[PDB]
Amino acid sequence: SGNTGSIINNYYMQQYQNSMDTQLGNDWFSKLASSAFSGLFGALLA
Amino acid sequence: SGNTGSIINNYYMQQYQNSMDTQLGNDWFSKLASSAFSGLFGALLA
Amino acid sequence: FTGPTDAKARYMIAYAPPGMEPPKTPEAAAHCIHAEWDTGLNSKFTFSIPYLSAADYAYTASDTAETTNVQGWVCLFQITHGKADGDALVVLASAGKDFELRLPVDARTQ
Amino acid sequence: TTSAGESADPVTATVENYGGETQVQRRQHTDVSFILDRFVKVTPKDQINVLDLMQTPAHTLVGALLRTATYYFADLEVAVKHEGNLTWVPNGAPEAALDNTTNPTAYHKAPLTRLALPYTAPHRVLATVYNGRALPTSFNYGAIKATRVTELLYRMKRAETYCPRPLLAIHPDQARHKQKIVAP
Amino acid sequence: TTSAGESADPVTATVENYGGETQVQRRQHTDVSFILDRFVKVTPKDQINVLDLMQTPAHTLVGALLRTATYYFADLEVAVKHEGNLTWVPNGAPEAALDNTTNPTAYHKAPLTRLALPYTAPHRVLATVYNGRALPTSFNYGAIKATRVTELLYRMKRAETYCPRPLLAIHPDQARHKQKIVAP
Amino acid sequence: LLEDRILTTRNGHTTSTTQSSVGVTYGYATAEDFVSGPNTSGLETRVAQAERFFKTHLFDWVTSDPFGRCHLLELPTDHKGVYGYLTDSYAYMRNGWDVEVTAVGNQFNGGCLLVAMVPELCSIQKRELYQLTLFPHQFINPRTNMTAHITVPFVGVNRYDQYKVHKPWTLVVMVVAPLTVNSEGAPQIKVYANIAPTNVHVAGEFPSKE
Amino acid sequence: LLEDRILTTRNGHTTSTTQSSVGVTYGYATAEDFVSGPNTSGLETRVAQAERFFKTHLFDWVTSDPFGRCHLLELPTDHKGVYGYLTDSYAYMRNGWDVEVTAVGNQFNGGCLLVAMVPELCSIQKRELYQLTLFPHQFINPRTNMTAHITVPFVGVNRYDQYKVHKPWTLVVMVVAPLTVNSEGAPQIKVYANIAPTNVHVAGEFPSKE
Repeated sequence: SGNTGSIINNYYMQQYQNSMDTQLGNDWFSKLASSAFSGLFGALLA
Repeated sequence: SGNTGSIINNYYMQQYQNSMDTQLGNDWFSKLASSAFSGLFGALLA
Repeated sequence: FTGPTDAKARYMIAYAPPGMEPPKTPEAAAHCIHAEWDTGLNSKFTFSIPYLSAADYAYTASDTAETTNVQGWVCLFQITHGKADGDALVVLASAGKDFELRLPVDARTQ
Repeated sequence: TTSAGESADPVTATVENYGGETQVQRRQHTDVSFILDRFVKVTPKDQINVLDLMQTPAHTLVGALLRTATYYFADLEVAVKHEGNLTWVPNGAPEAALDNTTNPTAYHKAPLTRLALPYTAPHRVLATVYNGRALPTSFNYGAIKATRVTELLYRMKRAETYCPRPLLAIHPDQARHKQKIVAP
Repeated sequence: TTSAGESADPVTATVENYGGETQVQRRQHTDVSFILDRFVKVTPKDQINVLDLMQTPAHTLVGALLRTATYYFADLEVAVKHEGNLTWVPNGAPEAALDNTTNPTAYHKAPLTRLALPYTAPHRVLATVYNGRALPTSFNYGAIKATRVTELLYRMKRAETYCPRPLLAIHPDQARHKQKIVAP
Repeated sequence: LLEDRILTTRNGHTTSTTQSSVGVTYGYATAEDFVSGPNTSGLETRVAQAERFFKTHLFDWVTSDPFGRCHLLELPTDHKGVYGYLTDSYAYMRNGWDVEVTAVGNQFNGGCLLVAMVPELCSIQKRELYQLTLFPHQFINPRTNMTAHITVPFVGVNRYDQYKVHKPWTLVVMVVAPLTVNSEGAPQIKVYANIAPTNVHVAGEFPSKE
Repeated sequence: LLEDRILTTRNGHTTSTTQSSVGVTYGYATAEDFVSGPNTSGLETRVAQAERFFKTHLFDWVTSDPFGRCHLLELPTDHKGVYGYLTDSYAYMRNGWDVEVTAVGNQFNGGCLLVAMVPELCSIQKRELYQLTLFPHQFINPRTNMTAHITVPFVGVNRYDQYKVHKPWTLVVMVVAPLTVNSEGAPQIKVYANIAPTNVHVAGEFPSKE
């Protein structure tokens, strides 16, 4: 999450360091990045 | 690398102590050292 | 491009490096690593400019020592055209795939 | 790499095109979670200081990057070079709530205060810009008070914004902004 | 052990030749990586000090050995007996870059500063002599500043030079240089 | 606005693109005569480094400009870069001019230039000008194309041609149909020429300026 | 008149021969650092055309000529031919000077020059001159050799070195033993130097003199 290179369980329990992200029931920017064509709208020569 | 006689993983993670040497694709002075003949250009006697 | 359909035009993109000062004549420029194109049906077009430098890196900052720039003076020109004078050829900028960035430095910026 | 432009579908281009090869970049550093975990020393305005973020200098790394992605979530790791006993108090809790030792009333040592801080907003997410200088009273990560606080730093944690914003910088003047680097 | 000499192919010789035996030497000490890992206290010239190496006394062990192999690579382990807060800044980073607490701004204790330092040059390798008193502005391992620095030491790490240079010493006068050792 | 046709042609690092494409045409050849000849006795090498585009100007196709103006352009010709230095450090060699000719106005004018790439010559009879339709050549018209392009082979009289004093290739564009600005058409068309020397190898070598 | 030893070394078209051979020696390297680096992003090519011999003069080893005269010769250096034009049309590149050094007198003189090929530098301490025996180097003596030869690799500080303003390679020959004409020996030895730039590739390119 940035700079956490501790080899231990950072001692203090899981439900203690940070606050647990309850669920319900690059995410997207990587989705529209990994899809850019380097092709050619004609046909390469030489 | 000089004087590192620690029995642990020096705590702080691998990608943290030193900067990782990315590859690509005595090294040599030992190569031209380990090849010096103590022979004789004639023939030993006695 | 943004101009009329009665505005057929031609442009150029030269890219020279450190060691000499950039041209002013596509003629002299056609000797760098370039390319030529002309308005059509499809409008946009994105040219990737090469990563060339002694060290695999170099800085983002600069000095009045680097007026000779360690990375070059890219320079765009203009061939010929037709009733295509005063048109709009807007150029944008993204990171190519080869792109990379490192060594975090924070230092007063507004 | 031509294409249609009034369509704005991402249409990049790369080396190979006219020649050359393309490399294996290691952007580890431009990793949003990575380069937001490193403390920002904002002015701890007196004693009763609110763990806000738009208080921070909108020009620092963790500040700037902060002001570039509308939404966001993360936790907190503070620092308080100070006097007395830091008695933090949750979000929503009455201003006055921060005083009773029973509350997390830390006891001074030498010299600041390093503690962990949950993200405690009633909203599933927070923001540096609420269209609803004029931003919500639930937008605070708790609130501290001691009896004299001299250093206020906020190491944001487990970072993760959403949506983007405009990134600009130091308007040069000579098409190339000159400023002394680190020389031999 | 005769041989051709205007050929300079390594042509050593050893004991056995005329007699005697040859032994099992344990040169562990003349190990280049080993005898370069041990701090060198160079003058921390004021506060804004550049992590250069040709600043060090070209007569000390880690200095000398340093000045004997043209190329090289290694990391850093520093020391800073000092005042204020050491706020180091990477290579290339604007002189001015070193000031903002957000940067690695260490907080004083007692008495110096022991921290690790990556080798951060844009070049795949560095040198004490660039044929390109007159050596490159990218040849710096970052740059420190506090508010008064009294002790500057550089424990070079994971050492490894390349290519050699000339090694000479204390020009005697009596074919045998005399200097008091350690006596009972 | 049609069957749709685009195209970019890379030569070394230089790459001309276009949209009013029309195609191309190679004439006479498509190959190259075994450039591993006797006269070069193995002493010949490939220098596909200077193989690429350079710019030179043709005339200016103007309304008046009669039915004949065919601005010539010899190939080889003055080279301020690579290929030129090569001809100054070499005696014997051979290539093949790519040639991708443009002439910008817009899709509203009238008239046509006649592009052609012909070999050994000296000068041409007007009465002959009615048959460029015999050597590598293209036809320009702003109502279909903005670009021409025609890629020429190697002819020479020999396998490895010398250019200090000889130029086998010449490029002409006689105005077959005069230009008409018209109601809303463009004002003038400066015929620009983009060339490139391909599949070329050298043999031979002189001392130096010193 | 011995174990017998001859040798000719071809580089492109140029080929130095010798009879007082003695051998050679490559130092530091024998290879070359993967010249398919990132900074050149595929934009680099092999131009083994200018890879060959050119002549330049060292000093004149004369009897007086003290125990130190080590006429330097930077490498790179002024090129009236290929490799030079290459450096003028290019920014980034890298090679490896072959170097086959001669010094003609005859098999009767005394003394020795000390040939060496060392990288990045500025200037050397006399007290250091006693250790050229550390970098690629040879030893000359008219009673065994007339030629030297030592073939240097690429060191540079980077993969693709620029030479408009930088010269990593320097060549020195300090007189280790003064010269003695003697009874019937030769009169003087002009140390001649034969060099060649090898395994070299370029990347980069500027406009033109125009």
